[PDB]
Amino acid sequence: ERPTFYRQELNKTIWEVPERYQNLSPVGSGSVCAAFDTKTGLRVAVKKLSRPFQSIIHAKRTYRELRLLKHMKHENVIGLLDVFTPARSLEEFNDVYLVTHLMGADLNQKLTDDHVQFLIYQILRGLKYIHSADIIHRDLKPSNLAVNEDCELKILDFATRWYRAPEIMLNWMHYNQTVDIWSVGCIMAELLTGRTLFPGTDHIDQLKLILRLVGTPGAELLKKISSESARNYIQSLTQMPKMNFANVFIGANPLAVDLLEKMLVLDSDKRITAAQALAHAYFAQYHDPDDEPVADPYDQSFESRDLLIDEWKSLTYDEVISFVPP
Ligand SMILES: CCCCCCCCO[C@@H]1O[C@H](CO)[C@@H](O)[C@H](O)[C@H]1O
Ligand SMILES: CCCCCCCCO[C@@H]1O[C@H](CO)[C@@H](O)[C@H](O)[C@H]1O
Repeated sequence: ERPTFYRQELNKTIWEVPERYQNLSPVGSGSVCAAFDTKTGLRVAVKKLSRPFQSIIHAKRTYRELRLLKHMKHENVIGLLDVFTPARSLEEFNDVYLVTHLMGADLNQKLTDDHVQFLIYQILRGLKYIHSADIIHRDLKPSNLAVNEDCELKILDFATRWYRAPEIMLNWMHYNQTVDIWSVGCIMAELLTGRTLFPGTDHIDQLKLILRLVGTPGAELLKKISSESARNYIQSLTQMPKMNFANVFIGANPLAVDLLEKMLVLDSDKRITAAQALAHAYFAQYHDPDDEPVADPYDQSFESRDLLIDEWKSLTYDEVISFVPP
């Protein structure tokens, strides 16, 4: 059966939610309220989408977000606890609310090596799963990594470009999933040193900092560059050698440094993958190959479709109705 809702007034909006969700307090601005799910005993975030069907693009984005959240079923990836609408029918369907775990903190005095191992391990475990679904995150950074008290980590979907892969800043397109491994390297570096690895003031400054660490592109990488203007600029640069990372990450676990060398490679084809990284000896204490699950195939065929608002809205409604809680 359908739950009983109650109506409230906060975030300048009316919130109509099932009564299981109690003591809503605004937390951010769609807008989010913290709540207590009386059914499960969990603290949750309830997000009321703003303007979900205002236009074709908003409607497709709303669908996109719901299909994504519904697919993600992994300990280290945010998942969907509930989705609801106060609407009794498609004709009434105007609002969408998404319920997830309420996380206390994000990753944004030094962490111990054991602790850095555990955090990066969980990132990589989550990323193996996301990548197995043929999804690329593209914006992994400390504000998209939630942690609880137990140091248990989840990757979030959610201006900083300090963790962005160099190919993205050069507008490459054709991105590999290993864009996300570059970002993991930057995050890991900062957990080890307590400072931003590549704190650029603009994208050129950032690229300059990257090249100083990893060196200018070698002939092997140049062979794969089709952009004539890019090639021309690159070969005009003073040749800089790759720094030895041990002399940059002083005192870090040698295994950490080794792993960083494998993540922070300019050529995206030569970067370690998430699945490979989980088997690296830095993670020996956490790695369990029978407990690093992969995702069912994720149908992103809708991305190639151009539909009407009402069609995206009906598809979304179908997804609300068919939701089954975890
Ligand atoms: C891959 C394409 C990158 C284009 C960036 C080109 C210019 C950025 O390079 C900048 O310009 C000046 C020299 O031109 C110098 O003062 C600086 O070293 C540099 O900050
Ligand atoms: C001066 C800064 C240059 C940055 C060079 C980045 C090279 C990135 O790596 C590349 O990325 C592509 C997209 O996945 C692939 O198609 C290539 O095979 C690969 O070489």
